[PDB]
Amino acid sequence: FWCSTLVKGVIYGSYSVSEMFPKNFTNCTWTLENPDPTKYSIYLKFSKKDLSCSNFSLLAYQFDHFSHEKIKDLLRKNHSIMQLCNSKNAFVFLQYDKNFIQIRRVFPTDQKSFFEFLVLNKVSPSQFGCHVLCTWLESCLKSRTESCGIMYTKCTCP
Amino acid sequence: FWCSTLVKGVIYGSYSVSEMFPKNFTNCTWTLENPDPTKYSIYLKFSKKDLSCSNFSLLAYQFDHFSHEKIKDLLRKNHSIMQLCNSKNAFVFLQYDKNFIQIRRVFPTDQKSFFEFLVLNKVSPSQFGCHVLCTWLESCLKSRTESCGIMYTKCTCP
Amino acid sequence: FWCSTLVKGVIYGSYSVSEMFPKNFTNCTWTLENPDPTKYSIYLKFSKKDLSCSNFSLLAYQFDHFSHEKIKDLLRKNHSIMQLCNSKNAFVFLQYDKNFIQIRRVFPTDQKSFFEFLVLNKVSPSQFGCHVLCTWLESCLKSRTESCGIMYTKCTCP
Amino acid sequence: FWCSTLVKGVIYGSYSVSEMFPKNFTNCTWTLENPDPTKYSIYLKFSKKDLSCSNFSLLAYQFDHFSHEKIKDLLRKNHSIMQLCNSKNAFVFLQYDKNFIQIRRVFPDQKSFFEFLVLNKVSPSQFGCHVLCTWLESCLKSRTESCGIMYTKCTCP
Amino acid sequence: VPRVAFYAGLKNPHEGYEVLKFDDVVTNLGNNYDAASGKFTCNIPGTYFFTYHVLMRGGDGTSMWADLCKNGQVRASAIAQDADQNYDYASNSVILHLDAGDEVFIKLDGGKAHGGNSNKYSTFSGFIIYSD
Amino acid sequence: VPRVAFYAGLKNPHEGYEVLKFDDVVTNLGNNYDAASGKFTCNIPGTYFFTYHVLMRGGDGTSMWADLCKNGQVRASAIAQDADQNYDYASNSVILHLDAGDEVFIKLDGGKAHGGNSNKYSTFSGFIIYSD
Amino acid sequence: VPRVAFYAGLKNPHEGYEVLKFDDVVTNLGNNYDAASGKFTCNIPGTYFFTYHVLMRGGDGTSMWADLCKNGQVRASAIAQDADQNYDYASNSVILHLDAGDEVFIKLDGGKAHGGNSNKYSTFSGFIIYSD
Amino acid sequence: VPRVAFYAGLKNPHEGYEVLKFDDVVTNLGNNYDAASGKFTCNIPGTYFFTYHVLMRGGDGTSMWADLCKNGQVRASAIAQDADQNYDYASNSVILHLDAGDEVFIKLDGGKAHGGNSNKYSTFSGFIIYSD
Amino acid sequence: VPRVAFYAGLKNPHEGYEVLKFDDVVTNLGNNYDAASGKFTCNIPGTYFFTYHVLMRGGDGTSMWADLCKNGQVRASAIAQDADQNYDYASNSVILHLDAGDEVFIKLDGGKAHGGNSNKYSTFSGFIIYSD
Amino acid sequence: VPRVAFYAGLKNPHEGYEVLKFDDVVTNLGNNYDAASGKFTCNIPGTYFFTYHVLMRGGDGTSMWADLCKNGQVRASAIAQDADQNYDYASNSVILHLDAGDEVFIKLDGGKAHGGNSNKYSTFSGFIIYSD
Ligand SMILES: [Ca+2]
Ligand SMILES: [Ca+2]
Ligand SMILES: [Ca+2]
Ligand SMILES: [Ca+2]
Ligand SMILES: [Ca+2]
Ligand SMILES: [Ca+2]
Ligand SMILES: [Ca+2]
Ligand SMILES: [Ca+2]
Repeated sequence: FWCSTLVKGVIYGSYSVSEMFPKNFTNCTWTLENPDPTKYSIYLKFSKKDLSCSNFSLLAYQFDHFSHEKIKDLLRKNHSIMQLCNSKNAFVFLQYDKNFIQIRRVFPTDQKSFFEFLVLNKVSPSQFGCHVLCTWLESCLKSRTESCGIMYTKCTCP
Repeated sequence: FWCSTLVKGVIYGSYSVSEMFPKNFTNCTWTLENPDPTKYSIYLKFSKKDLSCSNFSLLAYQFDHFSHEKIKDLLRKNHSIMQLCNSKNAFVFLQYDKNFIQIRRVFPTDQKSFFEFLVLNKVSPSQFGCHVLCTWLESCLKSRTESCGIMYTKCTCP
Repeated sequence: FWCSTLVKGVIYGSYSVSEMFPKNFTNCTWTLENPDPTKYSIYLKFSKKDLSCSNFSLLAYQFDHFSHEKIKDLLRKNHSIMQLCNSKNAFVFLQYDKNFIQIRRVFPTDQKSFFEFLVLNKVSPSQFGCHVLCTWLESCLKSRTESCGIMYTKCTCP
Repeated sequence: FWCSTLVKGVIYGSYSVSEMFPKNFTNCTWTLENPDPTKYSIYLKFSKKDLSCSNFSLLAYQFDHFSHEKIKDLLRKNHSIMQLCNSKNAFVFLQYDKNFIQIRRVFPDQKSFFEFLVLNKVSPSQFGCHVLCTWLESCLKSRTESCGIMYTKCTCP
Repeated sequence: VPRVAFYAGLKNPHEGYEVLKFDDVVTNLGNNYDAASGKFTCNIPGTYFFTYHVLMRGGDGTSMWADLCKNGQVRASAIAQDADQNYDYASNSVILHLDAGDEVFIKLDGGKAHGGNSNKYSTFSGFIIYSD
Repeated sequence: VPRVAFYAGLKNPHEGYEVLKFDDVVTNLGNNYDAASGKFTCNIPGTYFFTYHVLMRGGDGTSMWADLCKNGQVRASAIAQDADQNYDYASNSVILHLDAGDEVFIKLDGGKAHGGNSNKYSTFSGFIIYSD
Repeated sequence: VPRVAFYAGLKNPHEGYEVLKFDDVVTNLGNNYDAASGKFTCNIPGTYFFTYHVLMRGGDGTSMWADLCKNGQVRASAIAQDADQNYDYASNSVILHLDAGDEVFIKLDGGKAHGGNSNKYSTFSGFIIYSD
Repeated sequence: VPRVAFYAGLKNPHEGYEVLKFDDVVTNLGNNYDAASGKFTCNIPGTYFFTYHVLMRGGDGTSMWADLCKNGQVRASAIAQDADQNYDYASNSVILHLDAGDEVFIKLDGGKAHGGNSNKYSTFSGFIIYSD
Repeated sequence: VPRVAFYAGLKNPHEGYEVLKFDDVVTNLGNNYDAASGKFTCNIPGTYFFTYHVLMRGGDGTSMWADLCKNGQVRASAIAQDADQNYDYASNSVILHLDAGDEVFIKLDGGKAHGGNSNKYSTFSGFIIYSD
Repeated sequence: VPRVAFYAGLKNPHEGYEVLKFDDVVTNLGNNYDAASGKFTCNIPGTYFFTYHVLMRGGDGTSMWADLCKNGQVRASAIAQDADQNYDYASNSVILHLDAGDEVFIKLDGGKAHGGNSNKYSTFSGFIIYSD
């Protein structure tokens, strides 16, 4: 019953939660498939400007054994499933590294929100890739002192 | 709810199925705890002289997280659960080397029955433990040709 | 136009500058090829008994992709090219461990000098090869206090 | 009553049985201590120039519990004790690897010579490798004995 | 006369003692490999050649054992080991005399398998050489 | 009837995102593989078996990606990783159905391959099995 | 047709420069390979596909000492001694044009080759492709 | 007031017989330990509890070369080079009595000492117990 | 005035990425360590000394890490590795300067901890040295 | 006010099921540990921190069991194990609330301990923290 969206083969992606899923659909999930779990890693950066948690909720998790048809089952198992509603700051930078990544928008049973992802080669990152990595690194730095380090990549920049 | 009984601090122990539990309780489990999970190992030895499988059934399973309060859940997960009716001979030898072992007497919803358990070192077993080890090894050895290997320990006896 | 010699199949060898190349040839280059670039390493040895650089120039540099022809090109790139000419002492050793070593004798446009080279199993050097290194290890030390280390080999000897 | 000697802190030492203990004492023992039984190993060496077995007897053993005051008991047990009278060649070599080595001179002399060597099991000293070579060559010059004695990784010209 | 050849890359990771299920079949002449049971029901007796390469799950597990088994007899094995938890191929190539109906399949003996979905890293490929 | 088989060892150190060009050709029947082209051009439709081993350069880099590819679509991949700059092969072996006019070659997905002169540490070898 | 193929594993560990004699022969169709000799003599000239995989075993040798002293005099001495078996695969596969009387074998150029009594880890397998 | 307590981990690897230069100091209360000095110097005479843990890092990289040669002339070469980086902390705790001006240090009496840049695998920590 | 001291052995086995919750508490002076929470709530700001030893699971796994982390910052680590799957202790002792309300706890970063009943094989114990 | 601390390195090689008797008493404040008895008799009630490291004898045995026990109950344990009889520690540390007239002593449960003359390889050190 859940509607799916499989986006794969891209480097950088910026989206709004309204585009992916409307309020008409009760529960749906958005999926990312890292092109190569060995050559590339995922860095996530979002911005929830007055996110509405009362109406719907958002969850994020990693999966590897083609288990997006058993999501509720996974919800019972708690396989690295984390919410982002209680997060203090909007500028969260979750970095992942698994074959598949699923973000579930679930009704309890919208341009203001923004989501962004990047793929980074663990050896030789591209110039633009690292460069925007630095950009949101400085965005995290400017904010308090948040833990913006998160295994700083080899990327070197001013 | 199920009645339980914890036997611990003993070396060589023989009992009976009804002895552990009569036909008054419908479903119960008898639990054995290895005094030392690194130096000691558990050797079981059952003898079923025309056991009544229609009335009730006996199952065996090893656990470690003190989770005998959710046995039915384990029954669904099938965490190395072995039955005692399909066994061909009355002298079938099994080697369980973990921390907690449990035998479940379940009604589907008696001096003939005889059980025995021993604790032995994996390095320096007692001559007493070695001898009795030889006893059951011998019975299996003289059964056909059964697999009385039971990881032939250092115990060497004529 | 340059005259080159491909010497391979020997472990220990001694040469004089006038044998490989006379004054007749303007520019020529002598080549050495490591039998295997993993199991062996190359050690060079020159002795300039008042070698004259005012007449000709001697240079040393390594290559791997068959560049012994585009020598001039390499001059524009400057890939590890040294000169035993500006060697404060006649007995200067250079640790060269690559696929191909090449020595350029070029006129800017003789038994006195002596060149020798050795290859040693970086795992189990022979008694001879280990011994010949010892014969000259102390020689460099006997010199002042020169850097006769060259990462002292694992070869076993006095 | 037995006369003993605590020899410790040396690397290489060459001695004669005469200067060890005199003939006045009936039975005595000499003791050697390894400063570290983990990083160092010991290599004994002796040479009997017409040693008299009818007069005295020489034995060797290794003890680990300050038990040289009751040796007789250990002798009864026979804690891996080697005699050196029946040996064919004067240069018989032994790889003693313990914490304490004891040599017993017992009634039932520059001719007899004794030596010992300590070595780092991983990075032996240059002297040690050199001298390891000395006894090695002499063993061979002796037929062909098994002078391997746990053939050390040390190789020298 | 018989013409049988097959080549299947691994799609999903498999952990524990089990028969790895190779699903991304690229070439399956003769159709003698069923991805469902991860098996090779050899209908045509003769001599077969099977090679297999299995990647180790990076970051989880250190030593994984793999064994190519015909019926219940282990005819070949490999051991991928790396303390730093990096990747390392467990690979082998065998020639077997398969009888009528026997089944050859990979059984991971401890360790964690790694299998790009379409990077076709871990492969299992065989073909018949002679016909009995 | 059709006799097609080739085997070539690598000769020069290749690094980066370039096609490997094996030059030390040892056996070449039918003359379909050009060491200079470093590629195998199929002219006899059928099924082929292509096995390749590529050696990571020692002392430089940690990861080595060798991916066999027929035409423009990658059909196989191989990874070699060693933290302390050791030597580790990035090998694979794939049975492929190549119709007429197909191209197949080992592409290098980053890293530095060894530069064996004639030791033939890195090898590429293939042969046909069946004719279409 | 030639009717030649073989595959064999190794049981007894080997050392030095001696040639590897793969003895545990699984199939030796054509009897041109001697298990004890571990070598292969070509009796039917032609093209032969050969391949070998060997499991290296690293000799155990590791230790370390740490020491605490006040101004120089020893007060605490600790040791760290851990030894494990280094296991990695040295593998390759070639196509050779053999003639009558040619000899093919594996020669160890230094190192240690692990040997399974029946585990079958080190493999050497070959088979003819074409007949001259 | 006693006020003596310190704790520091190791970042740069050390080799030979050199003293360990514990650099990543977390607490250096009392300023009785100096990173540059690498040795705890006593300015308050009393009884101290000291303890140290160090992680061993073997360097016995083991290599193997296999050759496959036709009649003696080499046709294939395979290299297997791998070290398994043995890991075993070496450690102890000691109660020593120290007077004014006494200095204590951790001396590596042979071996390699792994260094964690920020993981702090190896530690060295001490504190005063009683003031003389 | 402060009288805080605690020592707890591990009762139930924990594995995977998970904060260990030592339960068999033998001494809990000050009552600042909840067994279930597996954490130490600092209510008396000062300097603390925490030592910990964890036994790795034998018969399952090869290497396990272990990190003592104040708040989120990892301030210690220990690695226990043995190829024979034998038992080996991951142990470390650290000195911290905790503030008011800061919580320190052991997190297992990969690996299979052990499950002693009353054998108190693995322990975690700490005490305050100085009061701010 | 009470000053109780002690540190004793082992001197004689103990083996079997017997109480370890540390003799190299480097420091002993208050003269509480009797070296001949090998046990620590506490006379001032309080909380005592007792740590102990024992080194397994190499070449003999496979398991080293070190049981720190108060009176008759086992309050701590330690397991050293190596397949190839190398050197490994079986250490532990406990915080105990000892009342008047208590006796604490390491107890070797089977196996053989090392015998270091002055190498102080095996150590046993304790000290009071709080006065009851
Ligand atoms: Ca490897
Ligand atoms: Ca490999
Ligand atoms: Ca790619
Ligand atoms: Ca020392
Ligand atoms: Ca260990
Ligand atoms: Ca070679
Ligand atoms: Ca240890
Ligand atoms: Ca015990």
